[PDB]
Amino acid sequence: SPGIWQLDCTHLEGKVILVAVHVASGYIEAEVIPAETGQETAYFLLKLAGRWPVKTVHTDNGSNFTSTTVKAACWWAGIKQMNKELKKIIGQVRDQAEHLKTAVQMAVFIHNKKRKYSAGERIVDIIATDI
Amino acid sequence: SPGIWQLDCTHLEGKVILVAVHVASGYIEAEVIPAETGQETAYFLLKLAGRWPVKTVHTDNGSNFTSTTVKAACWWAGIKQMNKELKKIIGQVRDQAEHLKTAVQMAVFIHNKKRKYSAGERIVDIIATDI
Ligand SMILES: Cc1nc2ccccc2c(-c2ccc3c(c2)CCCO3)c1[C@H](OC(C)(C)C)C(=O)O
Ligand SMILES: Cc1nc2ccccc2c(-c2ccc3c(c2)CCCO3)c1[C@H](OC(C)(C)C)C(=O)O
Ligand SMILES: [Mg+2]
Ligand SMILES: [Mg+2]
Repeated sequence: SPGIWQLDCTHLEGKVILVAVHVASGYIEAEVIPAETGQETAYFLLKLAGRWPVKTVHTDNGSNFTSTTVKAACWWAGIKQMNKELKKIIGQVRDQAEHLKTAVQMAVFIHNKKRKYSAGERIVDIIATDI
Repeated sequence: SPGIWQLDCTHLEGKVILVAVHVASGYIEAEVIPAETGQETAYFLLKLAGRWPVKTVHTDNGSNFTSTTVKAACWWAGIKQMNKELKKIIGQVRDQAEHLKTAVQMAVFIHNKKRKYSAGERIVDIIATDI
């Protein structure tokens, strides 16, 4: 179903990477964050919700969504309640960038553009079809 | 044409807001950045290019794209070479958030979801149709 996303954090090089997966297509977005915090999670959700029609969000760590900040983002935005593949791509491209965050965006790009349609095409098709 | 984006920075409260507009649909993405720098512009482009099929980028300040960092992002990603409306929405929502960056994501959301279809729907339709 088109309005469902999963959100989790992973760790790499002593930093945190927030990873959202659009479950039906396999499309991802990701950001490197200072801290695994309610505030970064909330902020990220607001950005996500402005781009795609986000209806529900799931996570593998339910305590992620406990803060007042997250609940306030989900309320305002109307929302209700690849780790290893991505780390694989990141490791393939890692020597070509100085900052981890650059390598992560490189790996998101590679992941979303790779064919079997690509995840980036699937999301847009799934969402356009649902309009 | 579906692969064309415009990118510019504006200023507000002594901060910089990077604003990308998908020209055919009127869809926007935006981020608050510390400095108007080549590095932030490059990083932003990499993120943008991983989400949408970005073919060409325009700007109102051509010197924006002069750095080695920007040229390197555009090379790697395969890329070639609302200010007032957004500031209007930001001013409408500004008292409801503590940080400017929150208000900016609120205004992006409001802008992309507002009907005459919404910009968020137009982009996905335009892009799906082009696949
Ligand atoms: C600092 C901060 N503190 C809070 C304390 C508890 C109440 C929620 C918040 C939110 C938040 C605020 C507004 C908001 C959304 C989430 C959702 C959108 C409508 O308004 C923020 C915001 O900052 C973060 C997003 C970084 C957490 C803010 O800038 O105001
Ligand atoms: C610090 C930095 N310095 C440079 C000096 C000149 C050469 C380009 C860069 C780039 C850049 C790097 C790789 C890259 C793209 C842009 C495009 C993608 C393929 O690799 C970066 C990157 O950092 C920023 C993105 C913040 C500028 C980096 O992390 O390596
Ligand atoms: Mg997690
Ligand atoms: Mg500018």
